[PDB]
Amino acid sequence: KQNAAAGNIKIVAYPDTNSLLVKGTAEQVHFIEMLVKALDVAKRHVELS
Amino acid sequence: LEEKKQATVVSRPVLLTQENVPAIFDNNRTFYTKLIGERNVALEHVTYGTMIRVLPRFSADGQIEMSLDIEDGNDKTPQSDTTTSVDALPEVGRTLISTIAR
Amino acid sequence: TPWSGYLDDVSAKFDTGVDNLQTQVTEALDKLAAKPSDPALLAAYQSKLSEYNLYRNAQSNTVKVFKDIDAAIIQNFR
Amino acid sequence: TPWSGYLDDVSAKFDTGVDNLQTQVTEALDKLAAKPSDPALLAAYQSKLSEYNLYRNAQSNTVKVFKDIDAAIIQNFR
Amino acid sequence: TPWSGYLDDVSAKFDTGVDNLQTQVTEALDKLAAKPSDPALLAAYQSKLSEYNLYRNAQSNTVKVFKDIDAAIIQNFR
Amino acid sequence: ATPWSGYLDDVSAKFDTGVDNLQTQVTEALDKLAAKPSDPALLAAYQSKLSEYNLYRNAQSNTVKVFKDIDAAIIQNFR
Amino acid sequence: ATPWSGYLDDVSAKFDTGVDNLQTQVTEALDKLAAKPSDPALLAAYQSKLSEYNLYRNAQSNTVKVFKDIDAAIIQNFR
Amino acid sequence: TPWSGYLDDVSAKFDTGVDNLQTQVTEALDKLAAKPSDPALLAAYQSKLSEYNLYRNAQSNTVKVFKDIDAAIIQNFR
Repeated sequence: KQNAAAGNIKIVAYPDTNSLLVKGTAEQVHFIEMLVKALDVAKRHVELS
Repeated sequence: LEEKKQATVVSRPVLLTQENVPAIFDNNRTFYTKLIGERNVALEHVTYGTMIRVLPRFSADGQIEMSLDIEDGNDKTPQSDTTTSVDALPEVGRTLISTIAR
Repeated sequence: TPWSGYLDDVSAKFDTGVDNLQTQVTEALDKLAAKPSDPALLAAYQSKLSEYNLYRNAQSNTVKVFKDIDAAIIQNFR
Repeated sequence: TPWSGYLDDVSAKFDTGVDNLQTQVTEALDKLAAKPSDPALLAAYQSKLSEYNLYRNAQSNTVKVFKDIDAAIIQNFR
Repeated sequence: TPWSGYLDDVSAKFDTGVDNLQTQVTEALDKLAAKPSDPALLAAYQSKLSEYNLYRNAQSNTVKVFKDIDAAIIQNFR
Repeated sequence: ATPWSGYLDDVSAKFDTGVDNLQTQVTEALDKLAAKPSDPALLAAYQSKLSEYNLYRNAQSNTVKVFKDIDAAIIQNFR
Repeated sequence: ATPWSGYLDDVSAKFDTGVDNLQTQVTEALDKLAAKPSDPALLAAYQSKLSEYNLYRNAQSNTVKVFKDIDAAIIQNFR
Repeated sequence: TPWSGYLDDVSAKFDTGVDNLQTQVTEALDKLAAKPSDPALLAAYQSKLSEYNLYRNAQSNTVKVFKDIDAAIIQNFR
């Protein structure tokens, strides 16, 4: 329900396919998804001489 | 006395792996300087060897990312005391690299 | 950084104090094995081997003593 | 979420505090088992086995002390 | 720390009673690890390590005794 | 099927799987030596093998004892 | 001020202040002998200094150990 | 001296039981230190130091035994 607690979410890493499993309510899943895509970005390359 | 020397070595290993699966390739090999006779010097030799350790990742842009450990070189050999072999097998260094690239 | 305890530090002090002994003691042997009858080679190798011996001994006994000082304190928590 | 009390939180602080020791110990053991006579493997195993021993001891001594503090309070509800 | 109990005080009496031994053993080790075969350095280090052992040990036994002296008193409040 | 084995047995067995053949080599080296107990090529070999065997056994037993004491010291706190 | 020094330090230093300068004398005798190893009077001189130095270091360290063992046995009875 | 208990009495009976060993051992220590190679001085020291060791060990166990008897009786006042 819309008033479910933040502490109920569970996250399990699954490297076999480089993916994540998330358990919660629909709105919680949605927020988690937004945070994930706010976090991962393609790192720049640097060369040092 | 005047002397000139030039040398060139190229080596290329190939390894097959699967996405997200770690893999390693390891090789060692020896070569013998054919300086020859019965009134000969002892047959000198040099040994070369390589490690690769890798983990590949597919990125949706059609890019491959790899975590890489590379070790390469040839074995330190004070025992190859000979002067007569100025035709030594070429002294490469010894090198370690670890990094990530995309 | 890599995880290392206090015993690891006490141990690594010696390894970083003897800059290169671990290699020299090997190369000396490699040379000696080529011509065991050379007295200069024998003389060098003797000193190197002896230094490596003492290095390993001191390194081990010190680690033991710090293990005991720790265990004695841990015992008194209760 | 698997329910966790307080005691298993205190206990877990040690587990995450020694990040990798648990595996470093077995790695060092498999090398040592591959060649018992190498002194460089021996002297590396000693430090890890000792660190492990001390870690486990401190862990359980602390858990016991807390359980005693809680039982002494619950005894006063009556 | 800002707050300091009675057991804290009794512990700290040793730490201030040995002026800088905690440093003398560290730098004696730094010197010895650099030249493990010097008898003058080994003979110094043996003494400083032993003194450090007896200090750390008696500090802990004394704190244990004072804890039990008065854990036995607060048992009679009820 | 196979007999039950504990953690201490897994530890003890690691060493034995590590030294693949030492247990046999130490026997055959002895029978070669004892057949002609005055050949320096046989003697130098046997010295090595016997030393290796000694260090192997002696390291195995000490490791098992240390793991025993760690466990007995944890179990002592259940009460 | 002067660096702090325990009881064991003092029992040790009673030797370093008892043998007045042996630690210098040995290095002098070695620097002279290395100059000309074949002098009988130099070999005869060095043998004595080396032996005295050996004995001095033995008696020193054994005495420090004995006191450290007499102390630990009292400290254990505080509990 | 101003105030002493029963345990203090038990202890003092050794400190006066041995008349002068407390000095003899320090005396012999520096006689030897002056000339650490004299066999007569070595033999003289070895026995005085052994007697000092046994004196301190015998003294301490007795005081502990009496402490445990008295604590056992006091436990039953309640």
